[PDB]
Amino acid sequence: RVQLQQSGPGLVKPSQSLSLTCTVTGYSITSDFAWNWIRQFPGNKLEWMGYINYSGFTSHNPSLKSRISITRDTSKNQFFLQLNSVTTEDTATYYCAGLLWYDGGAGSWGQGTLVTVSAAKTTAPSVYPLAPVCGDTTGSSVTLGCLVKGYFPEPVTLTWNSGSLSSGVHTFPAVLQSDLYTLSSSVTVTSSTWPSQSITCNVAHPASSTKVDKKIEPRGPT
Amino acid sequence: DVVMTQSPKTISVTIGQPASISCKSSQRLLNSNGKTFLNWLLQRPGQSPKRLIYLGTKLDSGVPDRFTGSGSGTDFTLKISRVEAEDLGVYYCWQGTHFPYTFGGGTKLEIKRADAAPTVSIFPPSSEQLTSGGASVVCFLNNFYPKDINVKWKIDGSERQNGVLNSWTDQDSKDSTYSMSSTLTLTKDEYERHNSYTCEATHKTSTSPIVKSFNRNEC
Repeated sequence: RVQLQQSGPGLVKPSQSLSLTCTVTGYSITSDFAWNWIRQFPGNKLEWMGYINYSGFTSHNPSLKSRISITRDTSKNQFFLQLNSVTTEDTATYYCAGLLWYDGGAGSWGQGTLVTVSAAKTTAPSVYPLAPVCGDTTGSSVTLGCLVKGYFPEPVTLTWNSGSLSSGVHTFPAVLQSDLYTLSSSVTVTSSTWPSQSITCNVAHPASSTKVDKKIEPRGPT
Repeated sequence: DVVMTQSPKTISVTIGQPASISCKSSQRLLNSNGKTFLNWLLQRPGQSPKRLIYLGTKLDSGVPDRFTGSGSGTDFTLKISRVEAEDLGVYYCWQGTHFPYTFGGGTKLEIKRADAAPTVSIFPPSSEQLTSGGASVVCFLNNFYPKDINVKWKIDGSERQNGVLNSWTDQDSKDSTYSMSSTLTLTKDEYERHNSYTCEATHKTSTSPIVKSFNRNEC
């Protein structure tokens, strides 16, 4: 029905501003809804930031005291968030979300966009293949992996065989240390299938415009 | 501002059994036109929050009728008549009656299942990484239940507690298990100086650790 999609820069320097866009499809922004911005911090903490409604009337949380502007462009069917004077405490996942003005119904949220407030430098990841030890390849299943190391900011995307290999996958939350992230992913397949059916981890890091497609080669002759 | 207090913080429920969650508001949520702007939402792992209940007691659009919202005034309840594994995640309440609008702190629903030992796999540093001066040893502890687990690393048979970083997945609704990754990072020179690397998983499923090892420079 109505669909919302956030866009905007994912890395902001302290004391500058965050600027996000919500593009609404399937519904006119000049009808029926309140168009909200909501952000999520660690520990399941959600904060309502404000809305602009279908008539262009706005409201925002006093917690954001004068730092926030919510606007719209009806010719583009978009509404916007500007949050100035950011600090690291503004690092969060930002969502747009429409709720009906009349009753709070039909809540529809975007996918969310992570905004990191940091002075640290954008860094492309190194993508390393994790090939099983010989001793662990003689059973019915075999587990392979990929290590995505040394990148900043989040996120990356990781798939296996371009998304065609999706079952048996565990992609773990990244760990941050010294302003760099590391993430790993495992994939488990039937052992007799490998290495006859190749397995490749596809990593993308939009912030550095980098993609890596790493084929997992067996240890031992290749 | 209105405080929204949810309880319990977490619940663990077997598939097919009921669940009930409470949300209590610091101020009445009834409005001057007889509406109560109290919503319930579910946030599944890696997703945005999604609608469940609105107007205190009404099923929101497209939501399965297994969910029921009840209450009035300051005290509200969400019931799930029979839990399904895809129900796992964090339930929130939200109020829209008093500015500024506020959310409860969330209640995490876990699916209770039979215990399952982890599948443990260890991985040496890639040749690619070794050309760079660092060396990461990775161990995966996959598809276990319940969620608590311990990992111990050893180098040449001696415990190594320095340079280990762990990461845990959310519960999987496909099988209601958990997974964990543990990464031991060393310099390349320190890695190339030792021979055997071991990761040991200790899980309630057995008093015996699951041990996986390799020797550097052996396949």
